[PDB]
Amino acid sequence: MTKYEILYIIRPNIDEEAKTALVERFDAILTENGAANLESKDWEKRKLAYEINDFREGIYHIATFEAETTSEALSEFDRLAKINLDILRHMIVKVEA
Amino acid sequence: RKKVDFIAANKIEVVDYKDTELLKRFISERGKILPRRVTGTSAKNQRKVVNAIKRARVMALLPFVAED
Amino acid sequence: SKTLVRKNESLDDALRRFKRSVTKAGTLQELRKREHYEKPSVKRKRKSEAARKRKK
Amino acid sequence: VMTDPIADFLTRIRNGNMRKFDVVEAPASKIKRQIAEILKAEGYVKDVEYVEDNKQGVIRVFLKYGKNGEKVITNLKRISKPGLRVYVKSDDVPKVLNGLGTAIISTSTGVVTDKVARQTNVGGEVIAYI
Amino acid sequence: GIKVYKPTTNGRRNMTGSDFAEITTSTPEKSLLVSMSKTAGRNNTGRITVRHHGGGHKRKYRMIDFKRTTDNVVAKVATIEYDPNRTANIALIVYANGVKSYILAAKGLEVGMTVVSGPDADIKVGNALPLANIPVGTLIHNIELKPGKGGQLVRSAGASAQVLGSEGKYTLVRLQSGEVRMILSTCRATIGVVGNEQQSLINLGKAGRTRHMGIRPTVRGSVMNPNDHPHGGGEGRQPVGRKSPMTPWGKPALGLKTRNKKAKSSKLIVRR
Amino acid sequence: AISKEKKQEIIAQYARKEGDTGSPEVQIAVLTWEINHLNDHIKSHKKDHATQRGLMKKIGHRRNLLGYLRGKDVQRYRELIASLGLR
RNA sequence: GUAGACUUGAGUGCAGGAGAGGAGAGUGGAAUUCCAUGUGUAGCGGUGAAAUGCGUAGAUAUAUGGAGGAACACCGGUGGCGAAAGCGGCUCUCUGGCCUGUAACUGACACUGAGGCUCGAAAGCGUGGGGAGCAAACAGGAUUAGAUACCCUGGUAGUCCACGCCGUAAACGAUGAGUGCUAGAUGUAGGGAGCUAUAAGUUCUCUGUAUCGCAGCUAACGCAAUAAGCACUCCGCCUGGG
Repeated sequence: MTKYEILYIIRPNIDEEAKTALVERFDAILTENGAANLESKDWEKRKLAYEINDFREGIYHIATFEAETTSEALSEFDRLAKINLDILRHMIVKVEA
Repeated sequence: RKKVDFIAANKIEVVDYKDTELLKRFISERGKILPRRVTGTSAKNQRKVVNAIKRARVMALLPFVAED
Repeated sequence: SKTLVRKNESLDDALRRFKRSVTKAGTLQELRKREHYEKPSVKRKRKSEAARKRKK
Repeated sequence: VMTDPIADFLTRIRNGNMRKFDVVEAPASKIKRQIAEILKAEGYVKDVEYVEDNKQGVIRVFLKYGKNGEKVITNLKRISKPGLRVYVKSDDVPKVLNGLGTAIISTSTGVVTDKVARQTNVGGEVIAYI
Repeated sequence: GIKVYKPTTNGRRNMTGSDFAEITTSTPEKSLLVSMSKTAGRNNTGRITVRHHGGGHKRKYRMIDFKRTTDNVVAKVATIEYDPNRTANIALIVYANGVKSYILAAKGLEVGMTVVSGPDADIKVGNALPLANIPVGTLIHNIELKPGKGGQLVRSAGASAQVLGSEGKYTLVRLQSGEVRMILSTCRATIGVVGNEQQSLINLGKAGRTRHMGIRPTVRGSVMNPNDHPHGGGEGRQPVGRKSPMTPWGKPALGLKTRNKKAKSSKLIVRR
Repeated sequence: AISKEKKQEIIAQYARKEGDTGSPEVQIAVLTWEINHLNDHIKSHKKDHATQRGLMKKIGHRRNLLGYLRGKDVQRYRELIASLGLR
């Protein structure tokens, strides 16, 4: 019932054709859980100019999805977030908690 | 000369992490936080900001370690 | 981030920049107090009336 | 706790007179109405009034002072503690302060005074002296 | 997972119990045919050739999927059975084609997980991906330097394995004890975990039940003859000061390592 | 320890008077609900002894509960033993 | 005691927030030490100084990447939470406990608390790991009459992780639990309400935790609204010293 938020980053040199897949298999994770939002706005670069985890600038990705209640579907994600090589950093928080 | 907590200035509640430096002038020049004494903060409302600054310091949107 | 350099600094001017600003760095108190390790009940002797003596 | 409003109340009177102030408080019973009744009749307070609709109605009572808010009541205490319902005889009910003190006892008739408790051969529970 | 026996009698004093407690019921499958074999250590030559040994049973072994070179199928686990042989347990599997394939079991699998590789699959427990597909810092086994050739290497009864890294042709992998080989990167691999863990601490009282285990007992070298052993026998249980005691064969044993650094190896190493 | 739908639902079924959200029967409802909806969390890792003390004060709230609904009231629980039927 | 009634105590409802509350599941950086490593020379160590020592097998130091454990400076505070013990990188999981309002509702369900039960510092003890830095044990060098000590060089147990136990700590504030009463100057939280309006900034209310001090108060010291003041119910201790 709650909007979540997931912020991951990918190295910038990849293409848009990579980016569509690399958001839509998280559409696949939210369609196997099913607890998906309207659309995870999962690309919003603000800007990077600092090395947390050894990159000065990649491509931000901000998911921010509604889902079901406090159940398996939320914490299901990160086990399938670690698997991608392209992740630099992800983040997962509720609306205000 | 008021300049306390910035809370009445960004009144209210937003965000407190999706700024870049609008909330994050709470930074020091050395990547750490402004003092709660020099800033002179309202304690748990400072906690209402800093409880997501500690995120937003080290969320790879901000240099958490710096000098000068 | 680090500019390391005051605006067209000289030798004694950068010396006063590092003395003044790097004295307000806090870069020395936690080190000299981190000469040795202490008991955590002594870490709240640190977190005691030294700071309350500073403010109040 | 709530289990002694009697000595809670008399102790509160010692707060009012020892703190030399106007009004003390008491929830609504009948027994406390007899307390301020009998002792007002013996000249120690100056009001008999309580909150008009409450089973915990605040019996707020102006006191009877000396000459400068001066005390009249000094050794105020409940005799029979809640751990001890004091059950004395009727025939040799003792004097208080060699006569200089009050006495109030729930006898078989009612809750009557010192010498009325003495020579009427009525006996009950000792409550309070001064 | 270890129960106890109640100390009723002597010999039954400690008797650290099993807690099998987990394994599917009984009766392993009959077309799991592997013929039984006891060399009893002794060889083609057949004098003894290999030390203290012997006394088990007709240990009817069975074909596990040593290689698992199969592909992207509903590879259904059905049962996890007891192994007489090896420390971890085991599991039945049917593919689409109706076969009776069969794998080493793990810690927390269950019937119907049907886990498989193409190497299509992701990192969940029971996939035979190669480390060219597997990412960094994972917990695998069944990696053998010959591709198309199953378990000879550190697919390990006991605990499973881990992987530090990889580069180019090979893979920077620990095994245990601070050891790293660098294995050919497109050789197969089974992400997961060993079947059993606590089967390192079971203490069992009877010498004869260790004969039911099947090793005839081991002599000390001490009271043995000068004919027998370099422990030169004589008066008493005398000490041995004879420069680092050793085998009844002819090499010192404590200390020295015997690497054979002149190998088909040693460019696949760690510091130790 | 439940949402408003099963909260007010269990008030709705297990209330013997409408709007009596402080009924002893609704004390049985929420409290005798989260005894077994407390056991899920003690079996969650078997470590949170503070929640075990929550079970202490809620077992004691059950103790005042049926110690009172047997204590002063008697027969509106004697007809209502089969709410859960302890002991 | 028996029957009876009401909420006006308690709790349960509906709204608020809050926190290092617990327990798991993970992630990030700085920093230490080490693997190679640029390329160069005796260095570094420590104090009042050095021997300790290491190091020319030429290195520290400086160039980088890797490895691993630990812990997470300003945040951090007479701050909060938790009965305390205690709890602070970050994110989730299910998780108590209050307070503000509220009579919506039970109609005294209250307070306790021997017994019994649970939790619980700090070490250590069991099994199995993990093994950076620190450091019992011990060694070497000063030290002096002497040094089994303070200093230095090290350096084992041990510190950390799952997994069981002791039940004893200045347990402290050497101040039991419940609730009632009340001069004020005073902190700070987070609500409730007003409040100050063309953005400002004030007043009341509750639990919090100080500091001074009315009364009261003690042998004095001091306590004093989170009473060492005035009451009552549950418990407990205490009888001159060894």
